[PDB]
Amino acid sequence: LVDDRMNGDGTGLPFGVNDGILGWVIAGTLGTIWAIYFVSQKDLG
Amino acid sequence: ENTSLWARFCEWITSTENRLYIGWFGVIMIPTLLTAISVYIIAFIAAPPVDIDGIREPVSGSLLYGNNIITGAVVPTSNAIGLHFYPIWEAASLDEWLYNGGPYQLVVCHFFLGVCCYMGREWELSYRLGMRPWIAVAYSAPVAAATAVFIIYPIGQGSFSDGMPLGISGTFNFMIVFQAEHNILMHPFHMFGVAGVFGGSLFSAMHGSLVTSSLIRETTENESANAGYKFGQEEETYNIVAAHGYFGRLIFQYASFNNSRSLHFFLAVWPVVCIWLTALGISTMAFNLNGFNFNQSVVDSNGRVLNTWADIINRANLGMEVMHERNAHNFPLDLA
Amino acid sequence: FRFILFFQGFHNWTLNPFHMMGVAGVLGAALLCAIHGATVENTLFEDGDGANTFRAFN
Amino acid sequence: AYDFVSQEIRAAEDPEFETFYTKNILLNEGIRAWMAAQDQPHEKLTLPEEVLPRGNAL
Amino acid sequence: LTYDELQGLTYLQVKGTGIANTCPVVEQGTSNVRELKPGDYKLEKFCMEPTSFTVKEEDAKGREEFVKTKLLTRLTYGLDGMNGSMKINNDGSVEFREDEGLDYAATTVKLPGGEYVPFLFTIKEFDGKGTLDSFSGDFLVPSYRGSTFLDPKGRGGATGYDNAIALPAKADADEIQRLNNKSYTPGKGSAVFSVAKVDTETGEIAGVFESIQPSDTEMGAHPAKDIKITGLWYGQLT
Amino acid sequence: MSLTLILQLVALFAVVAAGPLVVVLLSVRGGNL
Amino acid sequence: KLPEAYAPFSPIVDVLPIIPVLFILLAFVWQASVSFR
Amino acid sequence: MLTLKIFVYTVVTFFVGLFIFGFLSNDPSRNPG
Amino acid sequence: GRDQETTGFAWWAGNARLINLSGKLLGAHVAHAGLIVFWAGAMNLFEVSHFVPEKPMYEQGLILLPHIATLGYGVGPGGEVLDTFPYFVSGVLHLISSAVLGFGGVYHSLIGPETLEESYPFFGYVWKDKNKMTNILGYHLIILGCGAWLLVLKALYFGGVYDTWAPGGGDVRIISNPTTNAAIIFGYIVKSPFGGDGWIVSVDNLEDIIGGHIWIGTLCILGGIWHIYTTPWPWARRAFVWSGEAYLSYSLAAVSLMGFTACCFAWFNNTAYPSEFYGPTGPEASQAQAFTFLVRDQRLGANVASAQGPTGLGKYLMRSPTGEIIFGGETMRFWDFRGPWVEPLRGPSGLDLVKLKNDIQPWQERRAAEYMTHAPLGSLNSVGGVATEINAVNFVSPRSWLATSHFCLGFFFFVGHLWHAGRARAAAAGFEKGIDRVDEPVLSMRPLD
Amino acid sequence: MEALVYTFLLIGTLGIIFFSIFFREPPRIA
Amino acid sequence: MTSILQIALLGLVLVSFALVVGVPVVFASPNGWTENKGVVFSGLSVWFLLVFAVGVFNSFA
Ligand code: CLA
Ligand code: CLA
Ligand code: CLA
Ligand SMILES: CC1=C(/C=C/C(C)=C/C=C/C(C)=C/C=C/C=C(C)/C=C/C=C(C)/C=C/C2=C(C)CCCC2(C)C)C(C)(C)CCC1
Ligand SMILES: CC1=C(/C=C/C(C)=C/C=C/C(C)=C/C=C/C=C(C)/C=C/C=C(C)/C=C/C2=C(C)CCCC2(C)C)C(C)(C)CCC1
Ligand SMILES: [Cl-]
Ligand SMILES: [Cl-]
Ligand SMILES: [Fe+2]
Ligand code: NA
Repeated sequence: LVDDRMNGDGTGLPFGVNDGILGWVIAGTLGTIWAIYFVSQKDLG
Repeated sequence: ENTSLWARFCEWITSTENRLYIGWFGVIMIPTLLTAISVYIIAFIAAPPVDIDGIREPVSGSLLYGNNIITGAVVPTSNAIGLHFYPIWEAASLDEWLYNGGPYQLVVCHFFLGVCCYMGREWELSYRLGMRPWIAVAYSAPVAAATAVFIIYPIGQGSFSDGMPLGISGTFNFMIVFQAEHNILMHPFHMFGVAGVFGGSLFSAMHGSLVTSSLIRETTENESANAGYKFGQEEETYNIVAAHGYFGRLIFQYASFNNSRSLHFFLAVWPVVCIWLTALGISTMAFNLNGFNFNQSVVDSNGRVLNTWADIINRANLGMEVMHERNAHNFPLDLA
Repeated sequence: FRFILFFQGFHNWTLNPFHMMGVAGVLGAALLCAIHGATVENTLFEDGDGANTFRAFN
Repeated sequence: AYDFVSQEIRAAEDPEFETFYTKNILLNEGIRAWMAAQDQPHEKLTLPEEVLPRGNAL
Repeated sequence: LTYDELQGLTYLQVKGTGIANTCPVVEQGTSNVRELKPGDYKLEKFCMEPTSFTVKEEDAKGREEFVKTKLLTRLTYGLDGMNGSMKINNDGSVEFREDEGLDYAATTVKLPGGEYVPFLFTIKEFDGKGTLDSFSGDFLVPSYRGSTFLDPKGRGGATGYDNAIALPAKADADEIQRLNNKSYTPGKGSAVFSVAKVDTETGEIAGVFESIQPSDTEMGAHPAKDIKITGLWYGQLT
Repeated sequence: MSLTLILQLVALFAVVAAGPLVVVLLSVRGGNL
Repeated sequence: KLPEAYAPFSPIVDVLPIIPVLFILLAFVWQASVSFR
Repeated sequence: MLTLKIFVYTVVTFFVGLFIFGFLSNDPSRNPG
Repeated sequence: GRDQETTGFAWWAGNARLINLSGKLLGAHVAHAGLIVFWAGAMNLFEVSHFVPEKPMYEQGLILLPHIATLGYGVGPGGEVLDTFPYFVSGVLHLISSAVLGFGGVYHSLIGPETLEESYPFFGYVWKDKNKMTNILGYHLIILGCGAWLLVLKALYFGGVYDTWAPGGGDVRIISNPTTNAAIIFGYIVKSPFGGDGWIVSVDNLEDIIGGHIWIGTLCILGGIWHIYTTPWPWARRAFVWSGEAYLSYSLAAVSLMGFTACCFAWFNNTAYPSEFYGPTGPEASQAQAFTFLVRDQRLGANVASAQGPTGLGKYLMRSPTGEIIFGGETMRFWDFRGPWVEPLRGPSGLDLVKLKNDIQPWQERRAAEYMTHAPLGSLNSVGGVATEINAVNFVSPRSWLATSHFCLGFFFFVGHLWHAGRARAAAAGFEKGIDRVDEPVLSMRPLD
Repeated sequence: MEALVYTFLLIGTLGIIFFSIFFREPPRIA
Repeated sequence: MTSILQIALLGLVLVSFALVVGVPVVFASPNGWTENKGVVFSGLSVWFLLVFAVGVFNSFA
């Protein structure tokens, strides 16, 4: 090994989320936009 | 209106007062297309050679590496990658990513997303302006063809290396190798596509000439006739009856198309349908279906093969086949 | 088709800028045909009450 | 408009410079060599199989 | 990951992780290499894994120094599956020999300023000698490109043109080196191996190696550049 | 000429004529088409 | 092939599959029968 | 490379969320008719 | 029937006159279903009549018989046809049921009530009664879930299905212990669609397939009940257009996606589409050619491990970008192929040099040669081989037919999503027939865009 | 130097497109 | 029973011909359905009887 790599290619990773930080930022961004929509529009269900 | 910032943002995004219409399809079209444009420009100008065939034989496609506009291209991804996903963060370094043809995959992906969202945006503006929403259906034909030559064919052949290079000479190379490996000229769907583009040219010239000839005299000499028409004329400035009479007398009476609506539907449907057919042909050949193969189909009484023009086409195909990738083949059958 | 492949092999007709301009002209003509047809058929005035918009024309 | 002489000269001097244009030139060469014998019978080209340009294992 | 740990894993648990390119590492051996039992052994499962590539470059002052590079060909630089012989002597003398296996790997590093340097990282027919602490030797370095390889214009040995047919008025001595001078003469490289750990019960050995071999000559077009490759090696005895 | 070919042609003619025959019968009868 | 009892009925089976494409042509015939009303 | 990956993930999630929640915010009522 | 004057739809859109005629619409849908079953039965009978069990199924251009054989029903070890009678039974049954469905469609289309709202309230939808539409969706969803559980039962307690990964050449196995783990089953849908991952197309076990169909059947029944007993949420009302053409457009988009997925499944997957019946895939054929030439040149002395190709990269074996040993040449693009005849030769780090020397069994060689000679390459007129052939072989792989046909269908049904969906939106808003010509929206907007 | 000329020509074409889009003469109704 | 099955199958084919060519005629005819309920019922009943007879004859031989 002469260098460092992600080493994720060709793996069954969900959404490519190898580390939990990616999943957390995905959830945070989606949830923030959802919160804006919910406090502006009306979602109930 | 609503004091909420989100409502203002939605109003601005869907506003029809913008010089260029952003939309909800727009918020995905703009970033993907801008990313693809940036990567394509920087790669076309200055990008190191790419090992397209995976045989450690890099191909130079950028202007900085001794290319002109005609020969320059964004070389497809390395054959070693295959259909594997190759983002920037996957590569160990930018040098490796450039070497293995990552920019091609980046541009192709962001561009496919861009064109899909462009079609959606066409529908969205049609809906916002209160018009019939079928310009996007017509635009689907170029989208179908672009998907076939950038996405579907690599998937069928198992590698992005077989996708059309983002260049001119690369395009010609793609066409020649495609003819070698699939005999596309004899495929009835490239036949329908050729009939479609030739008919598009013919009907465009015919319709434009008829409308220009039927243009009623509202402007005299000493100036261009375009001054006769006004953007708010809200009237037909051409005598449709005379044009229909001319077209009927030219070939044979009762040639139909006395409806402007029927004529324009035919103009819309001929090239669009034929391009749909040729894109489907490209995809089916991507799954190795090929055109007609009438090689040695004519034999004499004793069994000697009597050559046909299909045999000469096959000779040319053999010439292309044994040279298209000189060093990439270790076994007699391509199969890939 | 043989004629076309012969031109590619011997004359390198694809690289010739004049077939380039011809290709651009023909593809642009097809584009204009499709775009004009679709735009006219999708900006029609109502002029009728039937869902068949072809009848609403004199 | 068969060739760009600058690129041909560079490829001749540099045995590792390759573009899609050079690959197209090779394809044209293959087409000519493999179609000449039967496309132009008046030439009476009885080319042995060892002079026809050919890639590897194909 | 020792040999057993690697062997226990299935293909589906290894594909996509880059573990394949890594060579196995002895873990429960002893650093005292003099304790190995003397004899003749059939060295099999011989693997080599580089840890760095440096390219020799001579500056204005003549200071030939090795410059670090950036790899381009991903994880396709590990030699493994090699077989050979090894004679451990009582005093520690070593007669190392390599015969078969995936003993070559074509790689391409990039030099600062944007230089693509390809080379065949190989240890073919390495007939080494020396003590058990460190034994050195020479190995064959085949031509990077085979004879039948065609240059972008169709020139090449065996199958080829031997002429720049794109210039029907230029095939003269100004292009002697590029035309018909496709010299596929094999070169030689030097390597040095040091044994770090030995597991006597398993009979396996591992250590560090340093090798120097010429770069790709591009079928004799341009002079070869010296490549220095350091790394770690593993093997099993008898 | 072949018996299988003869039967194939007979079956083909029957199935082809089935549709136009019922259309014609409904037209002459006056059925609502 | 078909079981030996159904061997004589092979021509009918060889003709059957084309009926679905005959149905659309029948629809066009029916429309023509009513003057494309 | 991890920082680039997380940055791109954030950007893509932001834009896709904008798309999804913009087409939900009473879009069919945004026509002149 | 109807006319244009009373409906506004010309003959070339005549079925559009059935939008608000519930009874005749039911008749038309039942008639088309009868057509589907009739094609199934008739084509199955045609295939069995033209079938010789001596040759492989993919040699004879059969598409339905491989489908039946994958479910068991008269196949021995290695995919050998034992009884052709079950295929005949399936053909006859689908055909007779098609006759019944055709009679029903004719009745509900000609004599049955034109509108079912008055006489039969249970069947009287209104295209905007959201509760009724959800009820219909729930009924048909329950039916789909029952079908999925039917497949599960066939694989579990009714002889199992044809496992191509069984030791040897593959055989009909009774799947016990299906993969009912949530992480494994739902990891496929969130898996990437690119190479090495393949999304759900890369399903390889029969246990995974059966567990997935278990989950899908249970979820479909539960969702059918849920959509039966509930009304769409207020946010759902605003998000969607509620009309018959809108529902048609949603279904068109869904089935276009499903058609693309089926095309890729037929082209790539060899578990649910065993190569014993459908023939080799593209990757399978390429790997088979490389393997056959490797064993040929290995039998003639030589050492394929150290054999260097013209490019200096490896004539028979090389290293995948991750480091796994793989077959050399162009087939390096298909390094992620997995097949029943090549897995025994794979060690932890990919193809094993030792196993490739002596562990190769003759049946693997025979299967590899047969797959190489029957690569999925053909012409429109069914001439086997590359486009440059001698027009002597009559073969096009069934995988190629399935892939091409269902890809064309998927694309056209995507165009259907576009057309029918845009028209649904316009008709709901009111632009379906054209600009108002008295109040154009554009004339009420500020100039310069 | 040829690359410089090609880049200049492409930049000129793109600038012409930009001006024709955002600095067009307004379409005068009637 | 092979010959019996074959003649029964031919009878079923003929009855299917009659039904295919007559049921649309009876349905679309004005007042035809009401006056021909019995005929169509007899046709369908004999058609199904022939189907089941062919099935049992196939089972036997
Ligand atoms: C499988 C495709 C299909 C189906 C199921 C239908 C179904 C239907 N169409 Mg339609 N149509 C189709 C394709 C189809 N169409 C196509 C391709 C076109 C373009 C040409 C049209 C154009 C069209 C128009 C213009 C109209 C319809 C109408 C109708 C409805 C009334 C039918 C009727 O009473 O006519 C009359 C029935 C007859 C004349 C009887 C002859 C046909 C029968 C069914 C014989 C069938 C033969 C078969 C072998 C019988 C088997 C019997 C069984 C016991 C074995 C009906 C529900 C009408 C409508 O809108 O409803 C209000 C209408 O006006 N269609
Ligand atoms: C094909 C069958 C089917 C259909 C047509 C519908 C249709 C509908 N459902 Mg229903 N549902 C179904 C099956 C179905 N459902 C099943 C099997 C279940 C059991 C799990 C449910 C459980 C369910 C609930 C709990 C609810 C609905 C609701 C709804 C309504 C709102 C749809 C919506 O939310 O927009 C679109 C949906 C989304 C934008 C969210 C997407 C969520 C999925 C899981 C994303 C997964 C992505 C993943 C990566 C896969 C990507 C691959 C893909 C490209 C193929 C709608 C009419 C809502 C409703 O109205 O209540 C009655 C609601 O609350 N459904
Ligand atoms: C000309 C029209 C046409 C034709 C001839 C075909 C033909 C075919 N299609 Mg296709 N399709 C079409 C149009 C068409 N399609 C269109 C327009 C679309 C949308 C774009 C699709 C989308 C599509 C998909 C997604 C798939 C097919 C598939 C198939 C193949 C299998 C058919 C099948 O089994 O379906 C399905 C059968 C049913 C729905 C009924 C099954 C009912 C139960 C569950 C059966 C279970 C039996 C049970 C196990 C036995 C009893 C056991 C018991 C004793 C316990 C087949 C050759 C499949 C394929 O092979 O992929 C290539 C596939 O999955 N098609
Ligand atoms: C509505 C309408 C339509 C449609 C229709 C339809 C589509 C119907 C259905 C139909 C159908 C779909 C029917 C079915 C039929 C079938 C049958 C009636 C069957 C029979 C059988 C028999 C008789 C026997 C046979 C046999 C056996 C079983 C064994 C083997 C051999 C044989 C095959 C011989 C149209 C378009 C016209 C238009 C107008 C309206
Ligand atoms: C069976 C089986 C399995 C499993 C499978 C599964 C698990 C499935 C599921 C799947 C799923 C889970 C699916 C889902 C899907 C979803 C979707 C596809 C969605 C879409 C969305 C939409 C369509 C929406 C849109 C919109 C928005 C976004 C905005 C506004 C407007 C609207 C709302 C319209 C396996 C693998 C083992 C294989 C074998 C077999
Ligand atoms: Cl090429
Ligand atoms: Cl190869
Ligand atoms: Fe016009
Ligand atoms: Na070649």
